[PDB]
Amino acid sequence: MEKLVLAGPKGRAKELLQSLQQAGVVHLETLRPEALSAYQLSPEERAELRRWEAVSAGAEHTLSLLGLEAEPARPFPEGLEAAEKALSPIQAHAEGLTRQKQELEEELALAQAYLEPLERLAALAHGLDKSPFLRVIPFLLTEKELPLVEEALRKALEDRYLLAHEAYAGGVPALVVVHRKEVDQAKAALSRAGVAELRLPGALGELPLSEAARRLKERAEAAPRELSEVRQHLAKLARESASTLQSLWTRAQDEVARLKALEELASGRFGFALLGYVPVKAKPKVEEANPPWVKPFELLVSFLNTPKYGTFDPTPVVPIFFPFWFGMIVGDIGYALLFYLVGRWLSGYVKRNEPLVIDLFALKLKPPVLAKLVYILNWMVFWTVVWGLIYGEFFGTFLEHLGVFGTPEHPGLIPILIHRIDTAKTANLLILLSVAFGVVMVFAGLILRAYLGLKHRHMAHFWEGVGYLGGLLGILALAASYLGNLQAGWLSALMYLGFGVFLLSVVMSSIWLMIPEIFTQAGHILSHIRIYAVGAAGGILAGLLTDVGFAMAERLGLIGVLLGIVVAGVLHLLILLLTTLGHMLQPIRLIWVEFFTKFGFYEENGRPYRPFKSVRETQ
Amino acid sequence: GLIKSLAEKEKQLLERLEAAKKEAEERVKRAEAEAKALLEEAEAKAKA
Amino acid sequence: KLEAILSQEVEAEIQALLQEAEAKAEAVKREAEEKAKALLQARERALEAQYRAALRRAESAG
Repeated sequence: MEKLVLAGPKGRAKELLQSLQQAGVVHLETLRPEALSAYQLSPEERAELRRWEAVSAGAEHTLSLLGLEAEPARPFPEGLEAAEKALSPIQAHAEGLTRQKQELEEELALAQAYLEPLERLAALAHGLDKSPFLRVIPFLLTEKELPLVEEALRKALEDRYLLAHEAYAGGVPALVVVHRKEVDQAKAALSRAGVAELRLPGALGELPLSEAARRLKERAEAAPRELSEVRQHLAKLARESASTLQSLWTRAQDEVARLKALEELASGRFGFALLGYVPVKAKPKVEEANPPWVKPFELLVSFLNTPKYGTFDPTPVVPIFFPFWFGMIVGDIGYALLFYLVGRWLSGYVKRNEPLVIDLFALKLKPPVLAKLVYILNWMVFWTVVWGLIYGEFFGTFLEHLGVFGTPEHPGLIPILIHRIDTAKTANLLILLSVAFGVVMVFAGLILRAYLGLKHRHMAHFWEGVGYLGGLLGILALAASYLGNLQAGWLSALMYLGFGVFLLSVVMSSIWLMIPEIFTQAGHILSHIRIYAVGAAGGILAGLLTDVGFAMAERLGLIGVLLGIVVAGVLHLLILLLTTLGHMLQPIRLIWVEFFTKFGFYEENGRPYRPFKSVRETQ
Repeated sequence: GLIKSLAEKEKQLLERLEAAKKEAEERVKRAEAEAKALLEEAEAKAKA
Repeated sequence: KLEAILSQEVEAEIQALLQEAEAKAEAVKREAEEKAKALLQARERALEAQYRAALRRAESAG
């Protein structure tokens, strides 16, 4: 049989063992870390690992040069010998092509800059730059500097110096021509003004001007043609063999990871460890073992199966999000109506963007792999837009009517004149309807919170978690005495007094050394109420901006207003989007009050495992 | 957890290694005794 | 499972070794037989010479 080595954590010893036991692997026996010692890699093993890193790196190097890097999930099993022989010709060829290319590009950059001055300068003293009798010194002057330089030279060098200049479109390249042995004096004069000698890089700088000028003119013409070719040969090599490198990269990487695995396991850096045996047949088999609701749930099953604390499933989160999330969309005239269209561009395809190619083949701004992952997300968006179109007629219950309100289904001048969601009675009930769901979520998090300390068997969490839920009851009690006054809520004016005893009476049994801090527990209660209220009311506000964007905001309303309002409407669209996206972050802002405060959830101030925001990114 | 696994291979591995030392020693001793005795006869014969 | 069997994969490498050194404990003995033997070929010829010499002397004396 094949020997196989296993690791896991101490906490899941039994759950890991049961799963492995089932999977294919048989003869599972535990091993403590002292047993794992002395099975650290021999020097030969470390040399294979070093070499596997070179191949990994070496591909990253070749593949980056050649063009773009792409990491596939497709390796190609090969030897040490096979992988290194593959890599050596292409890296060599490509290294060589990129070097030419850099030299070609630097030469162009200098030649493009300095051809016109050197031409001018060479011309001025033509055939007198290679004479020993006369000395030439080139230098650049701006219009501003030219008088100062001339004065300085003239006093220094009398009237037996020659200052000539010729233009080039902007300043003047100037040449001063002086006798041999009058060089020091000539220089000294330039140095006092702050002007210094122009010399180019390499052989050209050192060559007579006439040679330097002829050659620069030649390099500017030649380089762009040769650059084109080198870039072409390099493109072909990527095109044909970018895959070869990518497949070496993946394979090489798998071997590096395997040998690293054995060095870690060997130093007794995994707490629960197993040894077992699999026949050759069993070896694959071990590795082997309404859409809105079902679809995200089947991917979440992978997190059902790995618990980490006294926590329960992270799955209650998704159906709390959905009603509240759909009800941020409530327009029906140029808000939800426009947004319908948006859905199709993410769940179909567009080419009206540049960084985004065709979505149907998985090509977006986001990385090509990430884009294939967020298909599910894009669907979950599509389901949100759809349901929002329905809750846009729910809103139009409170608008449209031919007798209850003073605005028809569609007036014949312009659709929508004045909104009729400005009735006082109508706004309050839609806010109070919304509040009721926030309350349901307060009970559900703290009831699980208690069950958490019961099955994690820390009484200090149980006791604190039970007590805080008493305060909700007081909070609601007190509200009723003010929402109904004494006409209603005189059925909770006496229970409230005792509701207050419950908040503190269980919490004190754990003692606790910050009694004030209970104020902040009451803060969390309050938020679920305010956020659901903001979710309705701020949602409704979204619609009331659309008054002046695709509704009467010109004349008294008339036929012309229909096609006149669209001036302001388009300008209004980007403004509208930004504030309504702000509301859609409320579901997650709500979730995190409870989730990261260990209300039947994994998190509690830090600790591995993602925020649900990132989970839902892909699901 | 199970100390049984790692104990019972260690003390079977220790025996395998001791048994390697055994037949290495019980051989080198012999080879020298044989060579000692061959040449003894080659002294016994040479003088005779 | 391999546990007791785990030990037979070593006892097979460390049996390869012990046979390679019983393939040297044979080579050593070969060379030592070819040595012991050659010390008596020299013994044979030198005595033969001293017996050829002793009878030749005793003839010239006679």
